[PDB]
Amino acid sequence: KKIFKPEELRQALMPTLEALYRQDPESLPFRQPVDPQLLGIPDYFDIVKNPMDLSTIKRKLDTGQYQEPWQYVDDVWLMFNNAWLYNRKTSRVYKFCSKLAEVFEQEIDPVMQSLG
Ligand SMILES: CCC(=O)N1CCOc2c(cc(-c3ccc(OC)c(OC)c3)cc2OC[C@@H]2CCCN(C)C2)C1
Repeated sequence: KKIFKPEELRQALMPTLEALYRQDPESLPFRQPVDPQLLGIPDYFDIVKNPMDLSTIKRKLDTGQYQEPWQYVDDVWLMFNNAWLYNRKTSRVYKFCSKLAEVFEQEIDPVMQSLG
């Protein structure tokens, strides 16, 4: 307690996710799960033990898998930290991740205040 209904969390938090999706080209590496099979990077899951991406976060909101808002924030940051862990600092993915984190920080704060 506080108790959050899945519908309130979705209503309040989805705009913050949409803000990330709206970033182009910066969201593009983040819209679906990393496929180490396709990209030929079999070490990806050795390095990244808990993968996360926007599609997965959107599904969790959509299907009521978050009980409290910090679980959502933690997944967003997991996505960021996975990308900064794995990718070189000159890479598109890395630079795009840094942009997404700037955008997210701005959106998430007033939302998290309201939700309490
Ligand atoms: C969070 C994503 C991630 O950490 N990856 C794990 C790392 O692999 C990649 C990955 C994605 C991209 C990438 C880039 C640009 C895109 O649109 C503009 C895009 O759209 C789908 C994807 C690039 C990746 O790597 C591209 C090459 C792969 C071969 C080595 N080289 C250094 C980078 C996946």
